[PDB]
Amino acid sequence: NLNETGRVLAVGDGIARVFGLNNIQAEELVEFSSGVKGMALNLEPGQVGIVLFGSDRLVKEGELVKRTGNIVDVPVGPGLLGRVVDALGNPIDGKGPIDAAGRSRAQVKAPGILPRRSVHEPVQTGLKAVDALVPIGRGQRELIIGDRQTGKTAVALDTILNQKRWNNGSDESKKLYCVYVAVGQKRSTVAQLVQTLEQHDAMKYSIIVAATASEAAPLQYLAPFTAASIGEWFRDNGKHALIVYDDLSKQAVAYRQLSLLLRRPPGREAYPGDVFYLHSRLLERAAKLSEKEGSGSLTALPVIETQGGDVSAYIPTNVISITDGQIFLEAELFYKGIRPAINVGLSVSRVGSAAQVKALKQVAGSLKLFLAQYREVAAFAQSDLDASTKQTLVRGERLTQLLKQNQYSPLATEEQVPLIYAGVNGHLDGIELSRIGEFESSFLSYLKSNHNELLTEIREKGELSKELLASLKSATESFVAT
Amino acid sequence: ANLNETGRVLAVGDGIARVFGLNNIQAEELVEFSSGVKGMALNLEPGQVGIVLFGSDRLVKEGELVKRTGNIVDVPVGPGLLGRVVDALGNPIDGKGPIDAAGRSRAQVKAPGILPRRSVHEPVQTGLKAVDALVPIGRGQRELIIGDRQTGKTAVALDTILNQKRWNNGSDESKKLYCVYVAVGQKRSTVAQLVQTLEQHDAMKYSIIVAATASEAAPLQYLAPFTAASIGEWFRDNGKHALIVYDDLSKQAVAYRQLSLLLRRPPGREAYPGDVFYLHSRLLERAAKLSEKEGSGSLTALPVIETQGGDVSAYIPTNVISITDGQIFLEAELFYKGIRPAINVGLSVSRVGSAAQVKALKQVAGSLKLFLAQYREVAAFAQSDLDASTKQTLVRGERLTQLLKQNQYSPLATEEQVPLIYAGVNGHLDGIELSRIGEFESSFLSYLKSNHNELLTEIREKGELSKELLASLKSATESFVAT
Amino acid sequence: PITGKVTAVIGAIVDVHFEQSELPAILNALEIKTPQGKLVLEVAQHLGENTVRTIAMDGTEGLVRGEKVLDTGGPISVPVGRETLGRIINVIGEPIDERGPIKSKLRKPIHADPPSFAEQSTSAEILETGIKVVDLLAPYARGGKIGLFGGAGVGKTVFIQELINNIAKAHGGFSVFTGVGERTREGNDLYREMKETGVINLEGESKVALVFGQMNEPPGARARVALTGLTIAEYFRDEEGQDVLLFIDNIFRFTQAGSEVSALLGRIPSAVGYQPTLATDMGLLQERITTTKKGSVTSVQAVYVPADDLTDPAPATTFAHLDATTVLSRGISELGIYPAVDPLDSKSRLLDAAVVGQEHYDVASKVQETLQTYKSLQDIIAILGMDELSEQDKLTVERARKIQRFLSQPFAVAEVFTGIPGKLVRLKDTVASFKAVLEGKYDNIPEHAFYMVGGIEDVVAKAEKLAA
Ligand SMILES: Nc1ncnc2c1ncn2[C@@H]1O[C@H](COP(=O)(O)OP(=O)(O)NP(=O)(O)O)[C@@H](O)[C@H]1O
Ligand SMILES: Nc1ncnc2c1ncn2[C@@H]1O[C@H](COP(=O)(O)OP(=O)(O)NP(=O)(O)O)[C@@H](O)[C@H]1O
Ligand SMILES: [Mg+2]
Ligand SMILES: [Mg+2]
Repeated sequence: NLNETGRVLAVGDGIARVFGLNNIQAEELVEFSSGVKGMALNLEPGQVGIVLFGSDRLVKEGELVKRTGNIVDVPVGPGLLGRVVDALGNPIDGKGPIDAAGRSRAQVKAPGILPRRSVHEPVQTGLKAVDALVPIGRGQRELIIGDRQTGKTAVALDTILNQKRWNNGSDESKKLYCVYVAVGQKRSTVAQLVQTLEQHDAMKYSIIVAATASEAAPLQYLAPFTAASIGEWFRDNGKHALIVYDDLSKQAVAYRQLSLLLRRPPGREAYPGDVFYLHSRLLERAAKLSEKEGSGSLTALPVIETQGGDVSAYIPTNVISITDGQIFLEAELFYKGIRPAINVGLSVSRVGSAAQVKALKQVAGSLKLFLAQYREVAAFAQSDLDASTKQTLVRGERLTQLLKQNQYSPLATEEQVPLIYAGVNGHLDGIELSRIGEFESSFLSYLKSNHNELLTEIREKGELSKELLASLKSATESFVAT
Repeated sequence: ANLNETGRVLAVGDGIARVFGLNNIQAEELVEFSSGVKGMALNLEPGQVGIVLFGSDRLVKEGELVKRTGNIVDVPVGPGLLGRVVDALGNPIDGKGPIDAAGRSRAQVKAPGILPRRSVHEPVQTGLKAVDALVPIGRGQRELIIGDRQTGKTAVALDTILNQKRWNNGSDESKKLYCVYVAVGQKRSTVAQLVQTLEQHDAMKYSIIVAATASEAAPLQYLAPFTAASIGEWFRDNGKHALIVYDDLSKQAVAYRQLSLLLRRPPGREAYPGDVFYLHSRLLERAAKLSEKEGSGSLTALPVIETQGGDVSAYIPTNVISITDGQIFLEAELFYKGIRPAINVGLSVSRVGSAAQVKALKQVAGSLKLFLAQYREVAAFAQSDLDASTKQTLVRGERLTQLLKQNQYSPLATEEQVPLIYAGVNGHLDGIELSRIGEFESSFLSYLKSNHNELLTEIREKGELSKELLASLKSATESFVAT
Repeated sequence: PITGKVTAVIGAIVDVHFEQSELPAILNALEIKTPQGKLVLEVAQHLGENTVRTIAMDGTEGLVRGEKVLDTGGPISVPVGRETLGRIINVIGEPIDERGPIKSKLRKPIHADPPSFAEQSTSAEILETGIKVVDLLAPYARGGKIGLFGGAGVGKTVFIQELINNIAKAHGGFSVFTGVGERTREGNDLYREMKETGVINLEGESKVALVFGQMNEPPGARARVALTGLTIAEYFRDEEGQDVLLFIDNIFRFTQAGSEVSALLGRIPSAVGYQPTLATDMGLLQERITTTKKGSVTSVQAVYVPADDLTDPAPATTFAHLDATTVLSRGISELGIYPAVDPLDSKSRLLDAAVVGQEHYDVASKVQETLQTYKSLQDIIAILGMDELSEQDKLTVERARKIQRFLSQPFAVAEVFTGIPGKLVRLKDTVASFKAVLEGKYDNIPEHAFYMVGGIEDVVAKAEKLAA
């Protein structure tokens, strides 16, 4: 044929160089005699460079190669919920075929300037530190960043566990469907993540997309894009999705493998000069659509692993400047007891208040301050200290202690506000530093026993009247003395 | 279809045009492309010629005709270039007609050897108290002006040029000093404003501007200092004296690194090519004081180098230090405090300038250099004890520091400099408040002009201070100090 | 029309083959028809053998070897003139706001030579902004470049929008805002806010043109957007003789795009990974922003500093072209001072007796010394009290408190958010008003009378209301 078919010139390191395929499309999927697939990234004058999806032991020089006529795509739709798929949307969970609503390309234009609307609805993570200090809105990109083993995945996972509060209800505009993208991780780790979602009945509204460490580099490079299409089905249909990219560091590294083996020019850290574009194409797909276009949402929590805390390395630089803010984790805090290990001074949400439940905003406003003032005077923590700085130390320590939170234990907003209210207003100052944990427990159950009406008003109205404030004040003062 | 006198473009890209033919071409010959853009034959290979463009790649296409010129890259030279602004190839860019040229010199001219030279012994009077007294410059010397962004580098050079108005309006040719200012990589608006400054001070009539600005292609930036040097060399070769300011070599070296990387020459330190020292060395060696046999002309060079964060240890800065005959280092910290010129006295040096310093200055500036560079070390240790001996040197140093401050565009005559230094060094300013030192100068010069004009004239005409004249300086000072 | 064929696709790099001696000039725009709209390629090199290498302005997924390629005959061109006002435009000049086509009278190429040496203005001169702090302490150069520093939460967009408003009302000049590597979320916010503020009016007349080169566009697009925005701005200067504003947010992002393009073309990178043409790339953009005999383009450019390293190639090269800086600071807004301009950090080359006059300079210099002595004394105030101060010192500190508050100003554009009618203070008034304070002619006036007002007459007016 020479137009729809090709002969293998050479093959090695996951690359196969092919003669012919004259009518092929850039980034088109192809199929080799042996059954393995791959995509045509380089179209050159007399040959085509194809990256393979599988072992090259299967490809030989001289072997026939066929077009498929299809740019890479993936099945999409609600049929995927509770399923575990690979980068092309094949079921890997032993649960049978996927029912797709349709198919979507891996590469899709992000919504433009015009069809969007300011981020204004919360993604309630359930984490006191985050929701109060680094609030995330629907359609925002908030990066989770830090060294190995600092709790980056835990933040994402807690956010996914939390969504039950609304996914179990019938109001679809409040629901958050979750897409978790495992890139470069080991299978058992993913298997364990799945078992964990299952135990907290969170799989049923989650989709796992897995391109693990042993899978070919093109599959790891595709998996974020594929997953975004899966999430875009929700966004495009007046629903709301959250996507976790865990992680974009390892995705960059797969793209760098293909780029170097196709002999494209290297730059800083041997990344190709379109590695920025790779991640910006991916992340601008997270958006909050306008009313005209159904008000649907996609919210991204990309993960980046730093090396020795170095945010200046090439990939962290890229992603940091693309997203809307950073949640920064640190080992030092982790060992201190501070978990989740969020460095508050370095974390931000560019969206800010707009994405916060008003109730939480009414108490979180002054929390940001008391902590700022606490970080300046931190060193003064060792005999001759005046009135004001001794006080800043007393609040600071207790407010810091309130933000400690166990894994897999996300808290409702109405549980969050009384705790921060108590802290910020001084009701904790008298209580000794080691008892703040037991205080939280007892105070919540006391409120559920005796003041459930106030909890209910917080949850339902999302705001705090001057009447609520005074009721809270009374309930807090009442419990402190007991 | 002369493919001996003519070429066809094979490929154009990255500021290189690959051309087929041109078989009779010389290495480093100028060529002309169909569109009018000019290039330089850089490497002659079997089968093709590689040509560096003096313009945009846009201006050249595959299959276009290229013509030989028969000349190595060259420029118009001669006295007629005075009061003219031109580009790197000597093309006039100020709208004033064609250049009146005495002839043409190549861009790359070899520097005079060991024999044709003679030690520097004639002053370049800058008009700056801090420079003339502490880091004097000889005709034929090379003195680096180096420091961070926005520290007053150009101002030192420009004040030096304005000062020459003193002799250049006169009759005596040996005393004259013609100026060549080379703008490499600067904004056009900066250069046009600088020219307007020179016209406003009547200094344009004796100087030549050569401009390769920030939007111009890299080879014209690389080129401008060399052609400017040949324009400088004419005066040198014909028994006259030129001053040449290369503003600045930092930006030249950035331009050369662009060609080198596009030509794929291996990057070394900070990605410069192995030959970036040579770029500056062959250029600066052309500034020289010639012997009596060669006509006694001279070319003095004031190159500018920009540091980053006041770091002089860096590659380009140290290459140039190891070429020139001393440096004037301008310090950001001094500049910020309002000490301007911001000369850091301990880091500045003139390697060969003493022999050329006007004797009157030399006499009243005894040890001043060593002293100031020492005061700063006593100042730093002051911020432990109110020691008697050190408190006096702290009182002198502050006065002397204030005394060396000088406004821009306000260069002083040597006869005006000597009495101020005299009053400082000898302690006559010791009883005067710090805030009135500026007021002292203007009042003291008026006094000397109105009253003891006879002393000022003698200093000017003799350049030395006899015992008699020194004692007459002592009276005039003390009387004024009193009142 | 001239026709080529695609011979190679590698990511955003595309190679096109044309017929004998029919090759398009480097920087010509080529066009491929797509089911969506059109893919534009810009010619980068002539490879030999009748093949050109190009950089794509959009994605190349789907391209096939042999596809028909059209040569438009020139560089990328953009619609220019009054018809661009209130429209959102992309790098290739298409409208991206769904308001139909820009029925412009001309299109102009985005690549053009800077005004000639002989065409340059010979004297620096001030562009009067009507903002007190700026005009007094760090005045903008007409036809110059101003580094705008400060991220979010400092009223940056309101500051930009007041310059747009003030230049139009004071000098009758339009503005062009160019988002280079702008977050799409923030272009949507900026557009929605310009309509709320009045600087864009769909039903009426707008004052600013928006050109956006989104982060998710390929490097070639993000590298050229600045030139697209600039050309619209240039037309107002050359054709209509206006003093124009050009906003570039962020100039660092224009640098990185150029690094990325260069890398993609196979050029060997220079120090710190930047493109070898770093300085000339910067000069080909910056040199076009300048004053001519017809009028002027003045550019306000948001500057990002990598790693906070001012010696990094990108800021160091950018800074060579800056004539002033406006520093917006959280420390100033936390004190309740709007615009949140740091009066000490903000510096201008044109703060000189030669350019602004002796009085202007002397007034400005004294103000700076006052605030500087105030800053240093902050420490002993916080612990010892105001009792430990000399007569000359306690007076200047009292005066500093007033000067500080007098540097604040209500903005006309912010009236929708605040309810406070905005003021545009003239340079002549700003100089006189502060001069009168420095001599001590308003020492008996309470501190709150200097807060959020216009000229000196507004101070006298308010003081009479706050007493009686
Ligand atoms: N809030 C928490 N409280 C207590 N332990 C926690 C918390 N969050 C995380 N951990 C534990 O800390 C360890 C690191 O958590 P994990 O979420 O895996 O971090 P990570 O940065 O993604 N690690 P890796 O991806 O393997 O580099 C795990 O053992 C967690 O179970
Ligand atoms: N002696 C002086 N007194 C007062 N101001 C001065 C003096 N010398 C220079 N300046 C001013 O300081 C600023 C910088 O001077 P300039 O000579 O441009 O330094 P530079 O190091 O060449 N700057 P650049 O080339 O931009 O890095 C200008 O605004 C000058 O007018
Ligand atoms: Mg993990
Ligand atoms: Mg300079």
